[PDB]
Amino acid sequence: NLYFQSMSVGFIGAGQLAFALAKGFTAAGVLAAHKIMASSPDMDLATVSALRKMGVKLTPHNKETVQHSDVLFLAVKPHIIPFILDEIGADIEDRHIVVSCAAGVTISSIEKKLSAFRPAPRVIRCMTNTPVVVREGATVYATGTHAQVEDGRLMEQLLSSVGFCTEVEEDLIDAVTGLSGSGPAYAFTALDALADGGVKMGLPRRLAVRLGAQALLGAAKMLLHSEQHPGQLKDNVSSPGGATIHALHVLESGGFRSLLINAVEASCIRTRELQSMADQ
Amino acid sequence: QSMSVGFIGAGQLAFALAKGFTAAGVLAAHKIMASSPDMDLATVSALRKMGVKLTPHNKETVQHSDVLFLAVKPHIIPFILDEIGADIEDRHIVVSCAAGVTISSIEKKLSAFRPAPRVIRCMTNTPVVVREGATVYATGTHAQVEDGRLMEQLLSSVGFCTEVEEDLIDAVTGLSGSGPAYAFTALDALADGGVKMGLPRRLAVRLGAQALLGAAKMLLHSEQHPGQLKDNVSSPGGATIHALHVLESGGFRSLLINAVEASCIRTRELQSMADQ
Amino acid sequence: NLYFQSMSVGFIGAGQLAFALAKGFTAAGVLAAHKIMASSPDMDLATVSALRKMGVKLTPHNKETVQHSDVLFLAVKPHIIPFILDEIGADIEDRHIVVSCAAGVTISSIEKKLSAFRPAPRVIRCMTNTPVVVREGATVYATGTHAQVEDGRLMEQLLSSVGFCTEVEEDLIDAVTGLSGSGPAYAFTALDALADGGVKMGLPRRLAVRLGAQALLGAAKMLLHSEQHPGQLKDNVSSPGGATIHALHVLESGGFRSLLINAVEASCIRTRELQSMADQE
Amino acid sequence: SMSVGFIGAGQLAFALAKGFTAAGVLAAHKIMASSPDMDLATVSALRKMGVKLTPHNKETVQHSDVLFLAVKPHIIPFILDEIGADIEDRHIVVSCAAGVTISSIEKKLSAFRPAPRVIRCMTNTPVVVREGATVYATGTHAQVEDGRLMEQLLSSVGFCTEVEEDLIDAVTGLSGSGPAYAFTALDALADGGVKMGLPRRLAVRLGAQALLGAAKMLLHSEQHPGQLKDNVSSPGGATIHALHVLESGGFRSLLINAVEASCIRTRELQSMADQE
Ligand SMILES: NC(=O)C1=CN([C@@H]2O[C@H](COP(=O)(O)OP(=O)(O)OC[C@H]3O[C@@H](n4cnc5c(N)ncnc54)[C@H](O)[C@@H]3O)[C@@H](O)[C@H]2O)C=CC1
Ligand SMILES: NC(=O)C1=CN([C@@H]2O[C@H](COP(=O)(O)OP(=O)(O)OC[C@H]3O[C@@H](n4cnc5c(N)ncnc54)[C@H](O)[C@@H]3O)[C@@H](O)[C@H]2O)C=CC1
Ligand SMILES: NC(=O)C1=CN([C@@H]2O[C@H](COP(=O)(O)OP(=O)(O)OC[C@H]3O[C@@H](n4cnc5c(N)ncnc54)[C@H](O)[C@@H]3O)[C@@H](O)[C@H]2O)C=CC1
Ligand SMILES: NC(=O)C1=CN([C@@H]2O[C@H](COP(=O)(O)OP(=O)(O)OC[C@H]3O[C@@H](n4cnc5c(N)ncnc54)[C@H](O)[C@@H]3O)[C@@H](O)[C@H]2O)C=CC1
Ligand SMILES: O=C(O)C1SCCCS1
Ligand SMILES: O=C(O)C1SCCCS1
Repeated sequence: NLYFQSMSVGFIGAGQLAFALAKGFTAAGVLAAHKIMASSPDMDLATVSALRKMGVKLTPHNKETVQHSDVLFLAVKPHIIPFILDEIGADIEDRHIVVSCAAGVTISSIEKKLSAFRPAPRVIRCMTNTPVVVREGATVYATGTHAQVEDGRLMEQLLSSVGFCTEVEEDLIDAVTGLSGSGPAYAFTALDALADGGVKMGLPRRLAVRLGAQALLGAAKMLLHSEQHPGQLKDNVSSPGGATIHALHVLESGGFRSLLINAVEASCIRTRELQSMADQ
Repeated sequence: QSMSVGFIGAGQLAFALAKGFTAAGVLAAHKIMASSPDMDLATVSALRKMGVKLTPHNKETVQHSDVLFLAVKPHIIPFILDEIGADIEDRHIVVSCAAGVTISSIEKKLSAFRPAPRVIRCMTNTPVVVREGATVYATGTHAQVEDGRLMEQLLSSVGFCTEVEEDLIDAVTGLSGSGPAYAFTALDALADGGVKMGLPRRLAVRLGAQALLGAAKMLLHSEQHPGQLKDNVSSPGGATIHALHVLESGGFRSLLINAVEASCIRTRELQSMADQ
Repeated sequence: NLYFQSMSVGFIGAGQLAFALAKGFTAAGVLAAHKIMASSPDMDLATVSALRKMGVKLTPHNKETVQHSDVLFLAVKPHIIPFILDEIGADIEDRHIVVSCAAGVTISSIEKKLSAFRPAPRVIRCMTNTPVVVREGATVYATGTHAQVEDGRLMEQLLSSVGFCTEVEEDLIDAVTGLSGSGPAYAFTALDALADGGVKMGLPRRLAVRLGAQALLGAAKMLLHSEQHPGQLKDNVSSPGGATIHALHVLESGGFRSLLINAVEASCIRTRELQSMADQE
Repeated sequence: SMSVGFIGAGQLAFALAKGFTAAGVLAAHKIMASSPDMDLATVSALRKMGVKLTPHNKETVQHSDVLFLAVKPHIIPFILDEIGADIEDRHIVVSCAAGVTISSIEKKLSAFRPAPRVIRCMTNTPVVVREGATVYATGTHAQVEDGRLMEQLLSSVGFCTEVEEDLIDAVTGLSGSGPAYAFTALDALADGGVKMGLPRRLAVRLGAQALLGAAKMLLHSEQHPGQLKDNVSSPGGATIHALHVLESGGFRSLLINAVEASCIRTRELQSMADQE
């Protein structure tokens, strides 16, 4: 907690991720809102005003964010990262930890940009997801060439306050992007559809959404707290001849499992593809 | 609390509820009794390790408790009601957890023995074991108003709980009753996808489960429609919208509708066989 | 109360789009038909005779359109654009605003052709759709290298009189083409099929067509005027256990959503593919 | 001067009341709506509009000259039993309920007074923006002036025409359910825009504008929708490529399936009701 005593955090970009992390960080009480600064060229988005009401300092100028922050989150779309790196590269100092949240963007490409300005930029690449907004995020991070050993420890302590966090090799991160980065969108789709199923069978929509979301939350918590395999927990629910095993059969007949595999694969591949376009 | 709880049936649900109740601190384990004809099942051993009183005699459980949970398989319910119908006192609240079984069929059995049985019907799910269950309940003909309030206070300690009209319960069964099994299937598949793309299985399972937990929590804590939360994730041209497309191309949404429908219909069908 | 009293408009091309815009502008009262000129090598066209009955001036000679006009719409098929630019490039004056409506054709390619004749051509690229003919179009536009700020404001005023209009970065226009440019065709296909459904269930075809079109119009208007997500508006229609949620299930079972995604993607990709062939040439 | 009542204070009552007041045909405070659940969001919107709210259906009847039945179809018989003795010769009774026949309504009401004036209608939520699609059929005792009055009233919030009653279940499957098909389609078109690089807000706006413009074009054209489609697609172009992938998925057949499924379910529900 001495890490966060006087630490200042900044976000280049003031959109969904910046709000989600800033909301989670302040809710966890690890950072006061006034120690957080965000910059965006369009202060007309719904997220810029939400950060304002939160007590986060805003500015149009990315150089202002760099001069204020000790830990600097890059929270812009991936194709903007090289433009921002050209713009504020001469402003990065030895004190800075540069934490890239951008999907696909490699540590190598960031270090190559910044190293033209100062020889030893401290860079950390991260992949998280929007549920950090409720402190139930899923975060992985990889440390760059010049990151100090306390840099990774500090980063893990920070991202652990808003969910699961663990260090990985960088070559896992595109796959993590396809699973837990895109994950929430798959769950929101499933919950919308489960609610439609409830409505089709006679439930009011508000109740069907509440029950479906509670069912998913509880099942996920069960798995996280169990040493048993997912299939064994499935078997615990399914009584012989009963309703659940009948419903599992219709999922299997539609290739339900294969669709989710397809989704992780497609997101991972698109992530890889976007970065190959970027480097080329 | 001076409250004594009993379980007829000492299987998965009895363990999940007793584990949840005691973890919530609303019941002491020694004030709980559970009965089963096979005193050597694994759930029986798990209940015993928790401190629960176990016995093979369903009459013992009835005489022990004030709130009596029926946690046997649905086809066993009529057998149980004939066995212990003569032992039901004015003090008892009988809470049937059995899928499909109607309040009418329970009240009909018990009323041959003593008028005005106090009956509650509930549908819950296994995540009460981690205090994140989803529970609905319907009050019977002779349940008093405080009976419903007491059961909601009790079941709210282990998850979401709300009162419903009984004719919603077979549909709830198909959604949140069977729901966890849909989620375990999806988590297994998502982890397979992670492994295909290079992740160790243990990490893929942890991330998939955490993603689903976080997304469910976001929706429960947001006023927004799940479609809008979906919109907020997917950036234009990005990985997430590409993945959502392959889900749509397979009819993902329709499979989940199919599942809730099939579970509900099977629940209705099974009770129609019981009535005949 | 808008009126461009000093603006002369010309169309290179006198086909479906020129008619739809000329009809929309004149109905909007922002231009008098006799201040519009259109050219085409085929005066034996249904659209040419329609433009004539509005009062639009017609000529077979593209140079005459250029000499008459201030704002010059390029309303020919995309592969004709380079030929057109070679033909009248020497006739472009300082006063001209060249507005290309051609699918896929880049500002860069237009400016490169015209700059060989006179530096600083003022070019605007737009993508619109046929419902401008009923003043409910969906239009986006992007300003070129030498377009002045008043040129884009003026074009947004003009094009806002026949529907929605906003400025975009040019790299969005091929995707807009696939959504709102091709979109009316998706809708006409859907309405034909919904009417077939009405007829199967016992409705006369005329009534089925009227009701299906009115349902789509009303729903689109509800979404445009609502702050709610399309999914929430969908939830408000369906009664539990009811007819609508039964019908939504059969759409989902066929991958209905995926087909519309497929369509937008296919139109955008084809639009990009065609321009790549043009610029290889 | 006309006083209007709604039995039921949900989505349809709100949409109609918002449309009528936006059209200037009724004062909000000349509308009264009743519901037992005075805690719905629709009830709060109605109260903010200035509509009179009461839990008592009898009060709505006594207030109204024109009385809309806006409860769920399975509620109509209980409603008719409850306030049948309160329907007067002056009332026009307009049922909006999906599937429910004039014959079933007249049978209940005629046990009280001999000649109840009944009109059946099917409409849709876009009356809220005064672009509804409405049909109606006149009952046995409805006067010629009653049909003209209802057409005038419902034409203030969209298209309105008289039909024979045997068309109304089919209308329900087309324009009654229709807006939901369009909302699903608009959500998916926006995902398509986002997949190809557009911001979600812009994609939603463009998709909705394209659909609105195209429907207006057809309503204002004598040409067949296939001919309007032909006018968009140039040879070898983007639009005809996209039309091909729609055809390859059976896009047309899915919309036929939807109209049929909604119509069949509407008939199936009413067969269940009249069986009871
Ligand atoms: N939303 C999500 O689900 C997650 C997103 N991410 C990553 O975070 C990054 C942003 O994601 P979102 O926040 O969803 O994007 P977003 O589009 O919601 O916000 C992006 C922000 O960048 C700002 N911006 C644009 N140009 C800028 C510039 N030149 N200088 C400074 N700010 C500028 C925009 O104004 C906007 O505020 C992406 O790289 C994405 O991969 C990672 C994890 C989850
Ligand atoms: N496990 C679940 O996912 C949920 C189960 N339920 C309902 O709870 C009931 C049981 O569910 P599970 O516990 O999964 O079944 P289970 O089979 O794990 O437990 C069944 C128990 O009943 C006992 N039993 C059999 N005959 C008996 C008798 N004559 N007297 C006393 N005990 C007897 C068995 O020995 C066993 O301990 C079913 O009606 C089910 O629908 C409801 C919600 C969730
Ligand atoms: N119709 C639509 O749905 C929309 C069309 N557009 C664009 O507008 C342009 C034209 O579209 P349509 O009007 O549908 O084509 P169209 O084929 O109806 O009319 C094209 C016109 O170009 C004329 N033409 C051919 N060679 C010419 C030349 N050398 N000089 C002058 N005129 C010549 C033809 O005689 C015809 O009048 C295309 O680039 C298309 O992408 C853009 C948005 C919507
Ligand atoms: N929502 C739509 O898209 C359209 C609905 N309809 C028809 O309108 C009727 C209702 O539709 P929604 O308003 O969507 O239902 P809704 O469920 O939103 O509201 C129904 C209202 O009935 C009230 N209600 C329940 N029991 C009652 C009773 N005994 N006395 C008085 N009110 C009672 C409920 O509290 C609620 O306010 C249905 O028959 C439906 O078929 C027809 C055309 C379009
Ligand atoms: O195992 C089954 O099939 C039944 S058990 C009670 C809730 C879920 S359905
Ligand atoms: O018809 C096509 O293929 C082109 S022109 C119509 C709108 C944009 S795409």
